[PDB]
Amino acid sequence: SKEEDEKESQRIASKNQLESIAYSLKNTISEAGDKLEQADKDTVTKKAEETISWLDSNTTASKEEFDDKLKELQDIANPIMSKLYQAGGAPGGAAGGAPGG
Repeated sequence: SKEEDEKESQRIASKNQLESIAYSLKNTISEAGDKLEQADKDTVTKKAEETISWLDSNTTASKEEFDDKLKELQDIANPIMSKLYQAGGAPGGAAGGAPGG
């Protein structure tokens, strides 16, 4: 039937893009050396690698599940990306706006 083909091709796209994003998270940390702390940096990249391992282990999951992984990856990465950006990643003017303290 067409149904399986449709779903499979989407699962492929989902795997591919999710995989790419995991590498993108680590790629971002590659310039984040002094900009991020070792703990949050390890947290995102470790999770990214877990994400890569998850894809290989759960290739048998549907694209909804790959989306789910993408979402939870993005959720945890979001604040850490944000702290990266508001330092020297997001355009502020001089530098990233410090929260004060």
